[PDB]
Amino acid sequence: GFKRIVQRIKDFLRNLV
Repeated sequence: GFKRIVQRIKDFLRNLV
């Protein structure tokens, strides 16, 4: 759902941060 995808960004901040 919308929350499930939100988890995909966490991977982005993990990539950026």
